[PDB]
Amino acid sequence: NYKLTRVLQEAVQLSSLRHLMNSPRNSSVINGLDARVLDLGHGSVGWDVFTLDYILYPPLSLVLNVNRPFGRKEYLRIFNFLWRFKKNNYFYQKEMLKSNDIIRSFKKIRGYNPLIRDIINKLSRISILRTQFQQFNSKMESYYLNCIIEENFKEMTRKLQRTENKSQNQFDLIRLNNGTIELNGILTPKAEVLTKIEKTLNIDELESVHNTFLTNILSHKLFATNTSEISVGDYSGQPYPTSLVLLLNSVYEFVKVYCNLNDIGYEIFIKMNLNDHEASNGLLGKFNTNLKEIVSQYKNFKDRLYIFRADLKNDGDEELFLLSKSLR
Amino acid sequence: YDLINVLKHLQQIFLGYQSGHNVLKFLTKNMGELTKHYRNDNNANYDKLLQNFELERQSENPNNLMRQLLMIQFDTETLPQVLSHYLQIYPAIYHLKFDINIPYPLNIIISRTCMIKYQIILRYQLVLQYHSRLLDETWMDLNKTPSWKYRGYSHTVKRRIVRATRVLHAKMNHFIKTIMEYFNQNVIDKEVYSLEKCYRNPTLAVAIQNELEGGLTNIMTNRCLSDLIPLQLQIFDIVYKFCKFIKSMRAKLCQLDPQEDAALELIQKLIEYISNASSIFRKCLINFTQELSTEKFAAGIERVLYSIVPP
Amino acid sequence: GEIITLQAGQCGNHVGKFLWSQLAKEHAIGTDGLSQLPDSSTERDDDTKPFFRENSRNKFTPRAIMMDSEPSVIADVENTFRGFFDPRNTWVASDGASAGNSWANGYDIGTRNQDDILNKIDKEIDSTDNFEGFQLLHSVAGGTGSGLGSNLLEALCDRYPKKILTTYSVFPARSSEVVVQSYNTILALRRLIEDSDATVVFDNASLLNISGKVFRNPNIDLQHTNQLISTIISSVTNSIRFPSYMYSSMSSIYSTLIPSPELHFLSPSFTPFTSAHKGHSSYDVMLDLLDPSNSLVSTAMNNPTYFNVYNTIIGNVEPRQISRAMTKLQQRIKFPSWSSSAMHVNIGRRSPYLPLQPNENEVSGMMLSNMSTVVNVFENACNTFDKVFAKGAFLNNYNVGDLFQSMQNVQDEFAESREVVQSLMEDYVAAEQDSYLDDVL
Amino acid sequence: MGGEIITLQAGQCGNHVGKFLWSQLAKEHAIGTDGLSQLPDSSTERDDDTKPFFRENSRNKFTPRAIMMDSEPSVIADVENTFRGFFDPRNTWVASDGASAGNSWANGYDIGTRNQDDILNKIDKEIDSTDNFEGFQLLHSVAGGTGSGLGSNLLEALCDRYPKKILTTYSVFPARSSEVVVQSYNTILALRRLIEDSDATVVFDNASLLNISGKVFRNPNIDLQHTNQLISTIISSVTNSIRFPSYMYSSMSSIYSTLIPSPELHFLSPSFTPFTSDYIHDDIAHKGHSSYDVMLDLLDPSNSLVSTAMNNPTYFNVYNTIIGNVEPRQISRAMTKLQQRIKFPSWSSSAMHVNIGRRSPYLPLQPNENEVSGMMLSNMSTVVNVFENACNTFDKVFAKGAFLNNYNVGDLFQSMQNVQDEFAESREVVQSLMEDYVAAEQDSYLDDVLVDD
Ligand SMILES: Nc1nc2c(ncn2[C@@H]2O[C@H](COP(=O)(O)OP(=O)(O)OP(=O)(O)O)[C@@H](O)[C@H]2O)c(=O)[nH]1
Ligand SMILES: Nc1nc2c(ncn2[C@@H]2O[C@H](COP(=O)(O)OP(=O)(O)OP(=O)(O)O)[C@@H](O)[C@H]2O)c(=O)[nH]1
Repeated sequence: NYKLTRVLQEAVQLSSLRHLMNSPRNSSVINGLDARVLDLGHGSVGWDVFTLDYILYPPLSLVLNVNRPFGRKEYLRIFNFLWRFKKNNYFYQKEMLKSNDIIRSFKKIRGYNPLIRDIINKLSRISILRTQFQQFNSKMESYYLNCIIEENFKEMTRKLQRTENKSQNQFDLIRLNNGTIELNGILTPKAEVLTKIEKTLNIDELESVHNTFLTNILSHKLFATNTSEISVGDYSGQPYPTSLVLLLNSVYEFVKVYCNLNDIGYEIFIKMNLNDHEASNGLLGKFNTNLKEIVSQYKNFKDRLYIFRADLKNDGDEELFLLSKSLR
Repeated sequence: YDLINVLKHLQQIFLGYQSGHNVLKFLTKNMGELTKHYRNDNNANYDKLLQNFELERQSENPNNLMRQLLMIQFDTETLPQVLSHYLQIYPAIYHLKFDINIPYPLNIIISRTCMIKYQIILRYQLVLQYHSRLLDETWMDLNKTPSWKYRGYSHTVKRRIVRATRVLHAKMNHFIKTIMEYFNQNVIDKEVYSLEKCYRNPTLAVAIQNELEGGLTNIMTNRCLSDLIPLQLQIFDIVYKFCKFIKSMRAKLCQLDPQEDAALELIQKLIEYISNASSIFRKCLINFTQELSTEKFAAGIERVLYSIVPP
Repeated sequence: GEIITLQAGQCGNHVGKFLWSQLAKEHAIGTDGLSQLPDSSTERDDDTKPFFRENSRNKFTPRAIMMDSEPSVIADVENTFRGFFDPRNTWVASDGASAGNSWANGYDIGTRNQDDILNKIDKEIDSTDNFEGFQLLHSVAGGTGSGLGSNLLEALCDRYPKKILTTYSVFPARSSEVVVQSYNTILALRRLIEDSDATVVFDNASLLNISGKVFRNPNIDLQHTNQLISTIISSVTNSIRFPSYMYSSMSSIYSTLIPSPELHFLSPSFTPFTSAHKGHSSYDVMLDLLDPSNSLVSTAMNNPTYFNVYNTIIGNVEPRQISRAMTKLQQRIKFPSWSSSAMHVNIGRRSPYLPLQPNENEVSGMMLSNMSTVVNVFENACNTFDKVFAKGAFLNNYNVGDLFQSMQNVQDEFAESREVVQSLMEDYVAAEQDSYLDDVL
Repeated sequence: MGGEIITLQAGQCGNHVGKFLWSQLAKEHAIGTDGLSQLPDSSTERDDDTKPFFRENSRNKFTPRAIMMDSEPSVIADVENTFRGFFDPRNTWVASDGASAGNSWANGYDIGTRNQDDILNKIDKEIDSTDNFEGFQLLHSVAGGTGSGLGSNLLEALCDRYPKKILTTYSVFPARSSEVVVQSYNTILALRRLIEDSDATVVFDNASLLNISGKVFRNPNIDLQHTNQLISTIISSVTNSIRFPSYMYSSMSSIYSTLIPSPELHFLSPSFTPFTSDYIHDDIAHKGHSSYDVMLDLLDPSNSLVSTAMNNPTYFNVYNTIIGNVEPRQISRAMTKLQQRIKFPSWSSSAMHVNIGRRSPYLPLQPNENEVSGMMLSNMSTVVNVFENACNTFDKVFAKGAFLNNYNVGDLFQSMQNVQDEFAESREVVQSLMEDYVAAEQDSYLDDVLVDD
């Protein structure tokens, strides 16, 4: 964990956080960050074990909700979800850069290379398929990011900065599950009293604001994982986050077989550097088998994505309709 | 509380007073949804219509609390069914309604009886406006589709089939629109004007509510509406027959364009069908004419009489 | 629901200027397009959406595209309305000033630059979703105007078969240029029989006479007649620009006024109005609406055969005088025995954001009639055309493009226009007979 | 994944657009023409990041990480005198070789080959002044022969000198050429290396530049400097995703991931709304447009900076970055409308991508009509049309071999036969590139991996 905090300080120096590190008003906040390592058992990788927590102290701990040992670990599960997403995205980026560099090397030292044409075609198409996979991944990731950041900004503008530029909506309504809309409490007059500072929140009010914010985060349908209140996708029998985790596992297997294919291609490249098309026939056969495997994985994932689109369209939510249309 | 703005809002909502645009837009946006919810059962999902309604309410200005608190609901009974429930009359369409949860202290003046009256009047106006919208859509399909305006092949059909149904649609328009203008001017307009002129320097809020309920009663106790309801229940079925006939003829027009005598036999079937339909409409019109001539109370009545007098 | 205005020719540009000024004064928009209403109250009962596009600046740009072969009149209209119209909604064909008063040159200009106008109208329609139809402002007498109108009518009928298209066309007065002007008219009239879904007729001679009657100076300027047409167009659109309960669509008005697509030519009337006391009751208003000296077209008929009549009375009116005038009019107006004796009245609300017109509290009324008087002016025009055609072959000298390559096709097109207007007037005069609907009775 | 990028100014156009881009960046980051940040160095909190493009020696000074390379010392001296202390004099390369002996690509390639040691030393020294580096942004100015040759030389050096760095390029093509043969030959020779080594290339056809400068500016006469201002503003808007990093795209490699479907298709088509930081930018508040209208204009051919030639064009990677106060519902509506109005290849279900940027806290805030702008980049095959006519020129002049006595000097081959063979090879390369682009316009392209496995 000393190399860990060293890398943390270095990344802070590279990022704009160094500015906050320079300002003493922000050094206290930047020092309150304390990464944590969760005991997930022996044999796992750093991409699955490393967590990023923040340690708060009074008088701050009495307002902001942290991943307390007796809490619900909202930030913990959210960071784990975003961490798996970022891990998939980084793996896609690594495969992309490896493929791009190796194809650039081919183009540099191909000369004529007549027998490579078909292989180059296959590699281009497979990189396009990987690009489509990464596009779907980053698409779901960006949709999640958009919804999350929308929640954040609406919270700031309506909960953290409510007393500044209020909504002016003096009407407090309550929606019932049977479509009934009832006015909450007594109706106040339009500020007219016979006549002839800031409505700010205290400790517990701000803490309840934070907790309701976390709840609105976790109460999202796509975040409603393994709950009886969520509806499962039609013709699938599985909840939407369940099918999402299944698709994440599928695309991770796709990334791994793509890494294997890239290793095979690098070995074939080294062989071409060694001799001029006199060997690597077994490597060509293994390349063909990996191509067939990748095609099968792509077909299965496309069927799963079509089922997911059908579920989003038939769920009733217009936002799911829009997401399935955009994926379509 | 500015009671004048609230009463203006409720007149716009439940009475359509100076708000025909909003309700017309809502009807045009979801004609298909209404017909698919009225032809199906209660088990059919209407959540799409509810989502459209809440979206329209969100696009509504937040100051209009009467429209911001507007809530939609589906009933298990039809409008003539609840009319038979509340009034001694004899009647799966028009199961929709809208309601408002009047808060304190506004609930002590805006009671639930006036709310039920508003719901009844709103469902009635919705029926009327949907029928007028169906007539407008029929006229649009007739005057815009090229097959309807197209003629040829020694027609014998345009003058007999097209001209006849056009005259029939004209008759239905001269009936529905006439009675709508009559009810909205001699009843709706006069009651709106009285409601406007009464709150000028008021004395008792209970007196205001009593005047409001008395106007609602005069709207309900109108002999024209009571005489129309049973005849309306048949005129609307005649309108449904007319529009399904229009759809069938529109589907047949593209096929009749040029060789087979079976097509002529189908044309004979259609001409006897529409002649029988016109005769049935004429008989229902004569029945309603007898019913209104037996009524006693007459300007708009004389106008409707002139409309129903055969040329 | 949204409607787009089409100003063809200098006449169209003038009447569009006048109408948009009138509507900006009514809806409190002014000559700068900015909302003349305060931002404290958003409650409104009018509808500026179908005629004005409101941007983030809350400026109302008129939903109108100006098409003409004369850039000077359009530039002048822009100068008098600096900051009101959109420069992108301006179309002058980039061909310079006008040249040739024949329908051939105008239609050829329309065919050559049809792509730009199509792109403009597609961009205007894509700005919104709920569109209903277009409004065409042109004079049948003007050659370039009539050619552009016929070209755009063809484009909108073979491009938008679902959008009802209505037009405003003013027939020229008894003058000298008709010998060629009528030509354009009948050609346009040809398309008016084929693609025009609706048309409001006007006769320039009767318009000039009625203006000289209402105006003190008999030297009637064309801008005064343009003001009259702007007033009548704002009046017929009052039910659309100010809908309350009954009429909220021009489709309904053409339903209650146009019984069949073959008969879509209506004659207007409007009385009383200024362009300061009240002396015309609603009963008097309607009996004047019946009077020929209040119609915007030369009647030239003793007892015209009214088919379907519909009127809108503007002002605060009691239904008693309404019913009295309705009974008197039914006693006065004759209907065919095969058609209905339908008479409908719309109570048009006054705009509280409009400056008070002279003769305040004076109730007014507009009426649209379908009778055999429109066919009388049509017969006058067709007779003038037939005389000047069968008597002199001079039209073979002023043609452009496909019409200039051969004049025999021009003669054939003119003969076909004569034939179709003859069939139209025959259908009209047959509708006057009870035996018109004899095929069902 | 974010690294520093160094700007490469090659040719007179390259140096002019570099000057304009650095002035625009100084305007955005309040650095001015003196190299000293116009903001006091006491405010440490900065939402932007000048480090990827500005080296900070003193706290108030930010030296632009760029090298000035040209054969004409007059323009370099002019830019240095206008930007007193802004640029680094040690990063200004002229080689003292005098004026260019013609507009031949061979001349520039030779002057880059002979002085390759000095420029490589300067590049290595600049790399030593940084730690986290990602790649370069090269300005070709392929309209000039010496500039195109110098750009090709730098590309041929940096492809094998730094294979682990992503090399993006910016080629500016002219509308009309006084001697189309020479400029066509220079552009073909540069495009050969672009296909071989360049990782990303943005084309800039001067026809649309002249058209836009005549449309939005009041003056009918078009000056080259405010025309280069357009390209500089474009480059600043595209680099905004790193200078003002958003929450979706934070690295040039990530930006090119969604823009480069394959190393073969590495030529993009740009588009931008009416700018706001240009000279005559007062006629922008009268537009009264929304974000949906901004997207429409980005998809409109009138706002494309290259020759559109839109005859049912096939798109491959449509992306956009929107700067300003952007609304998500307008974005969703615009995406819905564009997916109904954009031709996509049926073999790929990938649609267009939308990105939203942030406005600088020190840039002049515009009225609510043009307060939000946007840039669009679409992978289209129509770019080869810009070369097609050029190849046509080749195809109609290479039968004789005019101007051959000018491409024989400087390069490694003085004979006519070797130069002819090299030109034929470059023509074959660009022909194969056009064939790849026209094959990508078909579904059989992706079906090639389906027919065999
Ligand atoms: N009432 C009225 N009619 C006009 C006005 N301007 C033109 N007109 C009509 O237009 C006819 C004359 O033709 P022009 O307006 O010159 O149309 P044109 O022949 O195509 O010539 P250009 O409009 O210049 O292209 C007259 O008979 C009028 O009926 C006007 O301002 N008021
Ligand atoms: N639009 C535009 N194009 C330019 C500009 N400067 C140069 N060019 C292009 O460059 C071509 C002329 O070549 P130069 O850029 O001067 O290159 P060169 O001839 O080798 O001269 P040096 O670069 O000074 O060595 C012209 O055809 C232009 O298309 C400019 O400022 N604006």
